[PDB]
Amino acid sequence: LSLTRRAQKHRLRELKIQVKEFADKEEGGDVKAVCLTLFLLALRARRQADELEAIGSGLQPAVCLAIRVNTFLSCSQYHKMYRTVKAITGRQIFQPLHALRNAEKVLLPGYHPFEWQPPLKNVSSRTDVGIIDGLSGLASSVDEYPVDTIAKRFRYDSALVSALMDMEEDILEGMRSQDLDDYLNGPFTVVVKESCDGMGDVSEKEKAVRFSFTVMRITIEHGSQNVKVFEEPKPNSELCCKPLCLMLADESDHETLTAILSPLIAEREAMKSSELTLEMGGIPRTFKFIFRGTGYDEKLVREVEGLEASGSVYICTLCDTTRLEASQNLVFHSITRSHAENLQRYEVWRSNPYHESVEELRDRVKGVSAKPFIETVPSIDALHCDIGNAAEFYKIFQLEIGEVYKHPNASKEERKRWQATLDKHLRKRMNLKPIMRMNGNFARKLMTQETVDAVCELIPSEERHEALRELMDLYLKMKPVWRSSCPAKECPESLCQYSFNSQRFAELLSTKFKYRYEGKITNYFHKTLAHVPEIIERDGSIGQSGNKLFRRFRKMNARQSKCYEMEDVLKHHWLYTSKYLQKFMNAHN
Amino acid sequence: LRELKIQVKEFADKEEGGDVKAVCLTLFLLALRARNEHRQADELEAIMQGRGSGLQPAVCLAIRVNTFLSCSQYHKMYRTVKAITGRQIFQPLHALRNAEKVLLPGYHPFEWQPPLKNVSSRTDVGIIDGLSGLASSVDEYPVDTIAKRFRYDSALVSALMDMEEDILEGMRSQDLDDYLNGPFTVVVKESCDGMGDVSEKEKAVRFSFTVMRITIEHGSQNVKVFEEPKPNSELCCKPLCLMLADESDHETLTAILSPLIAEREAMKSSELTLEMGGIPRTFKFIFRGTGYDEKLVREVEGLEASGSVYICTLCDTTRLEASQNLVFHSITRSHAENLQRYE
Amino acid sequence: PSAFFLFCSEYRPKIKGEHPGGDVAKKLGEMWNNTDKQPYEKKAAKLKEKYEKDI
DNA sequence: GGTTTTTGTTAAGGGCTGTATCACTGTGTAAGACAGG
DNA sequence: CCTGTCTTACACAGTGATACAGCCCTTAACAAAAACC
DNA sequence: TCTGGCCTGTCTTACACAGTGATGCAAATCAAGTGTGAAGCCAGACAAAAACC
Ligand SMILES: [Mn+2]
Ligand SMILES: [Mn+2]
Ligand SMILES: [Zn+2]
Ligand SMILES: [Zn+2]
Repeated sequence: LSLTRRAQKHRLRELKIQVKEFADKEEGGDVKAVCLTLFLLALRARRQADELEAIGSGLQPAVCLAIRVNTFLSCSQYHKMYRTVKAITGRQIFQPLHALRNAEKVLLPGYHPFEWQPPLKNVSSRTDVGIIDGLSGLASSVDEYPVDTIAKRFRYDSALVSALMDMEEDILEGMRSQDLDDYLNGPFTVVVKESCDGMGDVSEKEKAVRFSFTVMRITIEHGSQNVKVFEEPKPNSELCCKPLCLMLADESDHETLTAILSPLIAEREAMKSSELTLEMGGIPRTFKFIFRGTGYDEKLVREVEGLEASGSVYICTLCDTTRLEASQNLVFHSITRSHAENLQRYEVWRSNPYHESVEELRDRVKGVSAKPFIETVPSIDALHCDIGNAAEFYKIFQLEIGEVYKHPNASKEERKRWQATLDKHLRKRMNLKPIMRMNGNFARKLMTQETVDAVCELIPSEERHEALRELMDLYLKMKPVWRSSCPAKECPESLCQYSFNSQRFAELLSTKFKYRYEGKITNYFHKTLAHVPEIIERDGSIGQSGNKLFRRFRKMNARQSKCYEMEDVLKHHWLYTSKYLQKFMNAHN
Repeated sequence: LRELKIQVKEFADKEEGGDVKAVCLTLFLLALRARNEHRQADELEAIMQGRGSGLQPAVCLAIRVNTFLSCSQYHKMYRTVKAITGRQIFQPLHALRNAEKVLLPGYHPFEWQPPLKNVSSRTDVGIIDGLSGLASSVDEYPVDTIAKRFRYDSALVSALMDMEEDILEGMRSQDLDDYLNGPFTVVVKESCDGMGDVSEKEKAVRFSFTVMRITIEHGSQNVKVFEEPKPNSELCCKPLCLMLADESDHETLTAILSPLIAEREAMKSSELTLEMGGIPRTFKFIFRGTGYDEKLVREVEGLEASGSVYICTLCDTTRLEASQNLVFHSITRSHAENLQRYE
Repeated sequence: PSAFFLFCSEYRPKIKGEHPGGDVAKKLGEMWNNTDKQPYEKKAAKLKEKYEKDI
């Protein structure tokens, strides 16, 4: 052992030949493994053995990828770190760049094989497919329409495959946690959220659209029961919104948006009619998919479901009401729109079969004046309920200070002085700063009974103190419903009573608050008073960084060339959203 | 494997003496090397020798600063490596802050003999307000700038301590003594430039010095014990004053830089005694303001703008003269002549 | 060594002789420190700067 | 001086390693045509 | 003819991916240095 | 065709909030001692839980 390498080799060469013979006899020539077993058994015969096996003290290449991608280190910076740490400790703590690239191949789309039964309609069956051009073969000749965009995407099914394989460990452990067998292969059901948003300006001194899917929950069929073996804990985190298509284009550019997204919609529609077989943990498993498009803000819903722009008279994306109608009938509306109805109504608009004037036609098709091309599940978020309610309460406070219930007419000066009064008093007694434009936490802080007390300190008549206290009590009775994560379990009585409370709320507004009717009403209020229970039964629940993410990856992890930068950003984004690496970044737990 | 185990126990008792641990380790390492798999073999070697892979706080500081990692990003990497290998390879953030204190000005003591004229004798002085007490009341001239600087001497101290290892090794390589303390002489390059636009969607100026070479006096010879290898790399242009201001805004420029020029002028008249490797040493300084591009030279040496007919910043020639007389011109301008000519 | 560590080293003899088969020195150091440990701090400062010199 | 171990050489090619190299733009800087007195 | 300000122009810093340079290793067979009697 | 009020829409100012290095307190931790126990390994003839004709 004090001997050198040629020495140790010559001094043991006889036993070396003897052992190579003994290994070729039956072992098969994997001398490495027989010597590993020999040395481990020797070590045990005499802690150091476990660490040698680990080389613990050697980071697996996937862990290095996780650290590198999750700390935004460039490859060159990663290498400087690797070589400097190795050179100073003598040990290869981090793995070299080729090991990280090789581990990257596994976590990205196109690595695992799968099958669709029956094969997906209009989708190639190749499984080695990774990042593909997002324009999906769009014609680029000078004759054709000008292409001002660059786009890169995955094939949708291939992405879902990669996602399921990324979360395999959680699926198996969830099956164990439900007292089921690891090898069970019954039909799993995946509920998948689709999201689309524009990421605003990306320019460094240019808009982008991000098309993504989130795995919401995976259930298994064991008897006549659907056992929830996986559910996303943080459904609104960038950590689990998996990137599918990145394009440099304006969400308002309908031509480029449809050209780039129609291929993805074809792949999804074909996945609606099949079962994916995929090998997990040695056992082939079967998966059915349910696609729910819910990550669309109002503007993108109205755009992709052929409705008019947000200024329209048809305020609801869920129902046929008009701003005037929804202000006169507060509560009683049902969810009546659906992708098919909208497609039909577009065809009605385009053919005008009863030969109507444009006004009459628009009334007939209820604002569906363009052809839908994405089936969505339009909803609302907890934020906008508080917001609509706060705007109405703030206007009620202003008008209760000027006693409009008693004085019908007022000049603009009188109204500005009322608002100034209320602003000064809230600053003084509540330490709420006045705001010139509505916002979330303002609503959060203003909708309290304490502020009702404060404003009652400015209202002479105490019958209207009673009115305001009751109105705010109803608001507070409803709020838990749209804010909780599972109203069914967390506040079942509030949800049961929601319809009754909103009825009494509207009746109060219509009787003791006559003055606060002017024929206008917000999308958020109408949805909050009329659609909250139905939305809770459809979805189960109600309750500004993606741009920075895109920009950072663009600057510090991307080749500075128009065709590779997009796929470099897409690859890093996918790696970022992979649960398999996030688990390494939560190792200390 | 019991059969090969008994056979190997036989071969080992034959001559080796029964410390199988070592012979099985050597057999496996040499097999691994035979398969051209050196990395796993070296890692096994390190784990069997037990040499600890703990990075000293200074190495972690080096890595973080040189890879531009934020404290938050470094902390995530630190906690993840610690959690997964169980070993504290990288140090936690506070150890890095404490290692940074050493590398920054204000840590080491020193003295000036004689004491520097109009410069505080405090040695714990760190980052100082670049305005140097400039009046900011609404009555006085408006101050639209932010600037931070070191005390020039304090910076020179920290920099000399930073290259202490190179100074000692250079004396050794010149066949001189480690503990020898004769009067070292440092040639210091001063540089100034505006960094153009800094706005994220506003100009900046950087006042800096580079340590150019350090000589020692050994007899009547000046033995070069250090010389900067890459004198124009950002790696050794040490920052002294960063200001958000326009290199053409003369008022703010002089207000911010005059403190530095006074400190420098005062260091021209003293010898710095400073303790290196246990031995007090003496340093004399030669300041050569050479890192000025033409425009900044002409602005700060009272000359005209570069379009003028007085084209040379080194001579009195005119564009026409220098075109008729190609070769015969001598270097005649000097800071003193220029001050005189302003008068 | 801490004050209590040098203390426990010094009086392990007494507690062991009194009782042949840590806890008693623990208690006594406890109740008398809540109530002369100066040389232990002296030695601690000495050894601290000694290890500090050690590069 | 003998005799054993330790270490090195020769050759022709192979394999993981660390690195200079790739193609590639946006961006800051400064040349400099040109504007304005 | 000028001092000077805007103008467009042109190297270059670094991105991830990738060809290239290279010391270690194998066979067997020698021999020089080394170290014990 | 023409002034006046309503309309779709493009512009604007606005306001939370993501993250920076530093901060500060709570909670580990380390370091000598010394009576314990403890989880895996030690050999050899031979037969069951788990898969090949
Ligand atoms: Mn949006
Ligand atoms: Mn310059
Ligand atoms: Zn509605
Ligand atoms: Zn000249």
